[PDB]
Amino acid sequence: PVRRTSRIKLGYMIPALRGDEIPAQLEAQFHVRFSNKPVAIFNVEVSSALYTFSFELDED
RNA sequence: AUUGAAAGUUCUGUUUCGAAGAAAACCCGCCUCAGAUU
Repeated sequence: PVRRTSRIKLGYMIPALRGDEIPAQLEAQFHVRFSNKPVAIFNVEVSSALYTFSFELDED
């Protein structure tokens, strides 16, 4: 085996836990596809947060 | 350079079509700004 570690390090994107409130929400939205011969429904989760992330790179 | 090193759960879809808060009803019946002055 041969190995080579990545030169760029990235971490998870998590909203800031600042103060006593978490500024993030998550709701479910309902969507329909229209057809002329019914015999057509799906749901998707949407969010809105305040994200923060940090990274490292070694150009040397 | 660490049971570490390499990995997108991603692509495609209308909550649409139609339906007058409408008809009836007096705010109204009585009252002085009046007597004195070059």
